[PDB]
Amino acid sequence: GLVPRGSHMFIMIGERINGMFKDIREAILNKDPRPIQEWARRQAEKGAHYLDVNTGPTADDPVRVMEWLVKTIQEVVDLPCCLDSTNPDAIEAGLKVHRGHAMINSTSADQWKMDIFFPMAKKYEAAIIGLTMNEKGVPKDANDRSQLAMELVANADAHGIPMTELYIDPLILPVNVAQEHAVEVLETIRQIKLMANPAPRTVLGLSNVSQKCPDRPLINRTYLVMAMTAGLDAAIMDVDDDALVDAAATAHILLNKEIYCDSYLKTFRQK
Amino acid sequence: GLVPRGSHMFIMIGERINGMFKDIREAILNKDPRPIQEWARRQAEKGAHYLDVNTGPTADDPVRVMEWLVKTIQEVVDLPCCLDSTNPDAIEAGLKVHRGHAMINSTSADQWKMDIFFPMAKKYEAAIIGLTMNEKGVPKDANDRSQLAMELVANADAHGIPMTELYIDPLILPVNVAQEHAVEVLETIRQIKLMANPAPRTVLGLSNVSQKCPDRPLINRTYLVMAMTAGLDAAIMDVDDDALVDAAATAHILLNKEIYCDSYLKTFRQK
Repeated sequence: GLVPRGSHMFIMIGERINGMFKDIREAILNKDPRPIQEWARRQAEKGAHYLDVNTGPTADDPVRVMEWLVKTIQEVVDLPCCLDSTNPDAIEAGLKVHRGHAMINSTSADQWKMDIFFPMAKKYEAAIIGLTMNEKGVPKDANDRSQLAMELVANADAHGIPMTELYIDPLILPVNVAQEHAVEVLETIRQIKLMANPAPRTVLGLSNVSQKCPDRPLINRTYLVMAMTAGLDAAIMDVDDDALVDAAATAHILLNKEIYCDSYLKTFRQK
Repeated sequence: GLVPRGSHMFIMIGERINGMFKDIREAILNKDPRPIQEWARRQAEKGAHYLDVNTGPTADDPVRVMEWLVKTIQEVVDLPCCLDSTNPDAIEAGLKVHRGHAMINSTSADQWKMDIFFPMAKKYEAAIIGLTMNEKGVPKDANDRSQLAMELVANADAHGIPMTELYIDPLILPVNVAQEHAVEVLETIRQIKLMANPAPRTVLGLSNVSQKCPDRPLINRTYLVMAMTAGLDAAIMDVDDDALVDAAATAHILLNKEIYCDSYLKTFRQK
C-alpha cells in the first residue's frame, strides 16, 4: 500500500540550467561560463543531487554545446548531470566528458529510441529516464501510461539495465489545460512501483504541472507532496524554491523515510 | 487505486470552538456568547461545513454547556455542529437543541461506546465519527487500525447507519513523538475506502499531527495533502489557516474532484 518499502533519500534534479531560460541561452550564445557556474553552485548549495542540462533551442552544434555545459558545470561543483536533450549524439558527447555517473533524460517508449538510448545507458553506467509516451501521442489514462511503463521496463531489462537505474517519467501535464491527467499520473506512479523487485524508480518533470497557471509555486509543491505520497522517487524541479523543498522535506519525514528531528528542513537538504 | 471514485467536496470541520483554548474556556466561564459567536462567524466565512464544539475541561454541567454552545453558535450562523465530547449525555443534549443534521465526535471501537453512540446517531439522523481505537490502547499499525475500522463498520451497519454517514478517524498522532504512525494512518485511510460500497467516509483530527512541533502550519498542510491523496473525505482543522485551506483546495483540483478554473482558491471555499 502507501507504506514505502524503502527509505532512499528523495532525489532532487535541479531544473535551472536549461536554454529555455534566456539567461542560459545567452550564456551559451556568448560562451560565457559565469551564469552556468553560478546556477550550478546555487542549485548545489540548495541540495540538488543532480543538475539537469538542457541546451535549449540552438543553431549551434548541440554536441559542442552539451560538452561545454557539462565541463563548465563540473569544474565548479561535485554533482552529476542529468543530460536533457532530444539529440542522442549530444547525450553521448556529454557522457564522454562527464565525471561520475550521469543520468539520461530521456528515452520514449518508441522502439528506435529505446534501441539507441538503452545501450548508451548501459555503456556509460548512466541512469536513464524513460517517458511514458510514444509517437502515437500523449497517453490518456493511467492504464495507457502503465502499459508504456511495462514496455520500458521490459526493454531496460533486455539491455541489462538494473531497475535501480531506470526512472520512469509518467508525464505530468499542466493542470489548467489537462486537469484530468494529474490524478492519472499519481495512479501511474503507484502502479510503476509494483512492476518489478527491486522496483523501477519514478521521476517527474514537476514544473510541467503548472506551466502558465497562476501561483505556480503552490501548485508545484502541492502536487510534489501528492506524488511523493504515491511513491515518487525523484523530480526535476526548482530546488531554489525554498517552499517547495520545505514541502518535500516535510513529506519525506511524514513517510517515515528519514527519522524526525526538529531541524529536518536543514537535514533533508544535506542528505 | 488513487483515482477517486467520487467527487464530493472535501468536508472542512472548523476546530476552533473548543474549551481547550483559553478564550472559549473563559467565554464558557463567563457565559459570554461573543467570542463563541465571533469564532462561529469567522469559521463560516472561511468556508467551514461544520463547526466542532467541545466544552473543554469544565466543572460545570456539560449538558448545559453543550446546549448553550450549540444554540449560541446556530443563532448566528447557518452551519451544523460536530459535537465533540467524551460525555454521551452532553452529546445527546446537543442533538436535541441542534438545528439540522449534526455530527457526533466520536465513538471508539469499544463495544459499550458503540452500543451507546450508534443508536444516538440513528435516532437523531446525525453523522458519526468512529475512532480506530479501544481500551486495549493506541493501535500501532495500519493493520491494527483497519481491524478496528472493520469493527466500526460492522456495528454501524447493524444499527442501520448508512456508510455515507460514518466517518472513520484513523487517529493521527504527533510526528515528533510518534513519527511512524503518520504513514500507517495514510495506509489506513486507503484501506477504509475499500471496506464497503458506498465506502465509509474518513476524517482526521488534523492538527494532532503537529502538536508541540515547530512550524505546525507546514506540517499540518503537508500531511492534509498526503491524506487527501490517500482518500481523506473530511478533516477537523484550522479553517482560519489560509495556507492550509489553499493547500486543500489545490489538492482537490489536482484530484480532479472539482473542475479547474483560475479562481479555484475562492471557488473551493464557496462549495
